[PDB]
Amino acid sequence: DRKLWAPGVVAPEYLKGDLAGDYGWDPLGLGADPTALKWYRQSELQHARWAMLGVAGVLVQEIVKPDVYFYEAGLPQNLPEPFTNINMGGLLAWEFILMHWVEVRRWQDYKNFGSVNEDPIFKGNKVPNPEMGYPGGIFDPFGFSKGNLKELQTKEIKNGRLAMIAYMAFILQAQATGKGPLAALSAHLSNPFGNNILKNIGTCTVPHSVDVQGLTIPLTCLWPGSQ
Amino acid sequence: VRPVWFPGNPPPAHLDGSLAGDYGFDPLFLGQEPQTLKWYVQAELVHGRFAMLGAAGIILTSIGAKVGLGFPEWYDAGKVVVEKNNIDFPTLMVIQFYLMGWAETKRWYDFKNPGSQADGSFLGFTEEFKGLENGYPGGRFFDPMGLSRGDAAKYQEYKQKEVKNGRLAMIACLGFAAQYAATGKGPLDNLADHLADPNHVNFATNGVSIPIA
Amino acid sequence: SRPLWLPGSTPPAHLKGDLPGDFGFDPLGLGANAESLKWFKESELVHSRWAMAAVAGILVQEIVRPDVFWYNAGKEVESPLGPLGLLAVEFFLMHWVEVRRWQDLRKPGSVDQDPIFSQYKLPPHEVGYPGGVFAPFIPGDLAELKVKEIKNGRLAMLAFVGFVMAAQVTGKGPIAALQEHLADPWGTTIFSKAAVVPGQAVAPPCKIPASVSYKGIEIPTPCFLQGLWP
Ligand code: CLA
Ligand code: CLA
Ligand code: CLA
Ligand SMILES: CC(/C=C/C=C(C)/C=C/[C@@]12O[C@]1(C)C[C@@H](O)CC2(C)C)=C\C=C\C=C(C)\C=C\C=C(C)\C=C\[C@@]12O[C@]1(C)C[C@@H](O)CC2(C)C
Ligand SMILES: CC(/C=C/C=C(C)/C=C/[C@@]12O[C@]1(C)C[C@@H](O)CC2(C)C)=C\C=C\C=C(C)\C=C\C=C(C)\C=C\[C@@]12O[C@]1(C)C[C@@H](O)CC2(C)C
Repeated sequence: DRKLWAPGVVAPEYLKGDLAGDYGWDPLGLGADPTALKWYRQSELQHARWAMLGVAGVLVQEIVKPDVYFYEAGLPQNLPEPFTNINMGGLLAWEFILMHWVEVRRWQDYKNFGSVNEDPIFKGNKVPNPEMGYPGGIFDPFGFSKGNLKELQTKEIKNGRLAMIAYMAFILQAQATGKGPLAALSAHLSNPFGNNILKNIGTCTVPHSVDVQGLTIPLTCLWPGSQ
Repeated sequence: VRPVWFPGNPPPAHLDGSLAGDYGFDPLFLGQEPQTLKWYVQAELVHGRFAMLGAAGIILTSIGAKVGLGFPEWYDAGKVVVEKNNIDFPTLMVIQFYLMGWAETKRWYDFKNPGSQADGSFLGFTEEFKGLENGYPGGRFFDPMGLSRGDAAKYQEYKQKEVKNGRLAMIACLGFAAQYAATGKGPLDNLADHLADPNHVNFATNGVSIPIA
Repeated sequence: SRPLWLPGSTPPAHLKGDLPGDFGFDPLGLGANAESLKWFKESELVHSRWAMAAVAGILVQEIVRPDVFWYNAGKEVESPLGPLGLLAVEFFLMHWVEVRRWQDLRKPGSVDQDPIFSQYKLPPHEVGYPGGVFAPFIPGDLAELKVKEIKNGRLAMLAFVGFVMAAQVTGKGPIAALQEHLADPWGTTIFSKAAVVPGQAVAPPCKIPASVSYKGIEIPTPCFLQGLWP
């Protein structure tokens, strides 16, 4: 909790550096009751890790194949060669089942910490739990744990906050300009005084809807302006 | 210390945290007297149960009329029912009045004298009509699964859920009426019109709801 | 302790694990009452056994007589014993046996005596598990067998519901729809037939007609809760 988010401020009573990356920010007072703090820390970790994966996927996909727009990459006509124009319903079903399982298991880890640590089919191998939100074991196979756990946790969560900001930046840059992240960087380095957030806010390249195999997904933007 | 409809404002003295759905909402002090408050408790519960049934029925028939099945809307279903089937509306209405009069007179004279209706007078049925609380009869007939029995905390939770979904359904039925009065089409017609263009298709863009413009 | 439906959950207080199949699933608290729990237990037992026999019958039917459709197998039998004599014999015999089971439910030790022949009677047993002439050749322990019975029965209940809804949305039998799923896994699931989005609802049509004739009348044969379908 040292070196807070601002010089002239004080840390809240419920943030004393007990958790990783605590600068004592909480201006909306949401982590006042500890159970809500547990839930919000778990959701932080989830948003953080999924956003790290998100920016990693966008950046890697943009470098290894720039001809695919990540904003439209979810469409089946833009899926890779074995999955092109696949039935999105069965794909959604695969995802739904396979993620309902693991996320209900994670939720039960939240509700009863140390109860779903065991493999429910092969009844010999468990995953330990230093804390909640950090299983380890098969999820930490390279063995980077049993070291500076709090330090790695701070690194994880800080890169994760940064990745959250950066992925929403990717989304907004894709909605405003219609290009990918590094595409946007190269376009800003092509014209750093006429091609920026100026004269791009107010334009949404996102259409009002799409047709993915018969449906009509509403396809909104994060702000109005130019459909 | 307890959730109140208008926070900061303390609840009135007659609205303690004993009744289901008690949020201190009595700005007119209508249920100040305990007997009147019991009458109004039973009134809220009957209204909310009838409105839950009504909202579910409207929602279901509108679902069936939206997907293209042969369903009339709630504002046309009575004519369709009495005309498709050869039903005499006065006959049906007085049949309903007879049956509901029996039921509601039983319920009435169990409000006025709670121990009654269980003397075996009706047909020998004693404990099916004894009545658990005011507005909560219970028994083998009105509670065949016995959910008021067994766990008490679950029963209080179900009371809260019942009265809350009942107030929500009452508001929903009032909304059905107002939306038929305004837009002239079915409830899920309005819902689909909203889901299509949430902006520009709402109560502000009727012409009747906001008469200024 | 005992295996629960949610491994980390604490079970409801009325569900202590004494019953065969008490995996701690009563989230609504329907078996909180001690008296109604017995009726619901017997109901689970008979629903289980009926659904098990029913699923076995539909499976065997689609194996050995695939030309007939089990949803349609009421109007495609044409027995010489009449459509009403069938209903009569089954109504009377089932009324008999079910009132006997109901009197076992009401008064537990009452109906064990064979009425016609006075020398046979069932032993004093539990409610729901008669035994005796019903149960020769028990292959093992009784509690484990009751657990197996109730588990296969719950699976068969879900299996008959799946049978009904897959006969409705596909018009094919269980094994036929399974062969359809194996012929195209990603394209024949309920996710691949239906989708509701805020602006569009795609409900699959049911291949069951609205009504079948069956000898001069119009039997109404509706799909279960179409409209509420996804
Ligand atoms: C949804 C993502 C998410 C969630 C759930 C949390 C949750 C938490 N954070 Mg983290 N944080 C995040 C993202 C997130 N954070 C990001 C992106 C940053 C970088 C700006 C930070 C920086 C940060 C610091 C520096 C600290 C925390 C702390 C905390 C904890 C206390 C604060 C609290 O109770 O708020 C709970 C939060 C929520 C319930 C989510 C509210 C979301 C609102 C509704 C919308 C967000 C506003 C707006 C849309 C954001 C703009 C996006 C931008 C990219 C354009 C809590 C566990 C403190 C801590 O460690 O204490 C343990 C602390 O010191 N956070
Ligand atoms: C159960 C709640 C509920 C829900 C989910 C909806 C949903 C909808 N309504 Mg309906 N409506 C409701 C209640 C509801 N309404 C009630 C109670 C009324 C009468 C006032 C109306 C009157 C109404 C009209 C006249 C129209 C809609 C329309 C719509 C659609 C667009 C929303 C809109 O225009 O804003 C309407 C939103 C509201 C009226 C507010 C919601 C209800 C509030 C929260 C209840 C307030 C009760 C309060 C707690 C107690 C009051 C006591 C106090 C005065 C002391 C949408 C499908 C429009 C439509 O058809 O779109 C095409 C339209 O033209 N509604
Ligand atoms: C839920 C139970 C159930 C029900 C309602 C049906 C209903 C039907 N079956 Mg299916 N079936 C079932 C179970 C069931 N079956 C099981 C468990 C099997 C595996 C043995 C089969 C195997 C089967 C085949 C192979 C065929 C049918 C056919 C039929 C149809 C005509 C039946 C007929 O002609 O019998 C006529 C009546 C008899 C043969 C007399 C019954 C036999 C004796 C008297 C035993 C009865 C008592 C016994 C102790 C069982 C009591 C326990 C009970 C709870 C299971 C009809 C739609 C036929 C069809 O599709 O129609 C063309 C067909 O070909 N069924
Ligand atoms: C999870 C996440 C993103 C995940 C992204 C993924 C999986 C991306 C996947 C894809 O892109 C690829 C890979 C390739 C594409 O082809 C396909 C898709 C699928 C599109 C973003 C979260 C993004 C989350 C964000 C931006 C959250 C920001 C939260 C903040 C700022 C919270 C602030 C506060 O709450 C506190 C902390 C304290 C309070 O007191 C005060 C306030 C201010 C309220
Ligand atoms: C809105 C409503 C009551 C609202 C009351 C309010 C706000 C009270 C507020 C206050 O008093 C308190 C609390 C405290 C006081 O100090 C202050 C005030 C402010 C005074 C009741 C609705 C009550 C609504 C009810 C009972 C609705 C029942 C609906 C049914 C039965 C519908 C049936 C059908 O629609 C179908 C199903 C199919 C069709 O085809 C046939 C028909 C018949 C049309």
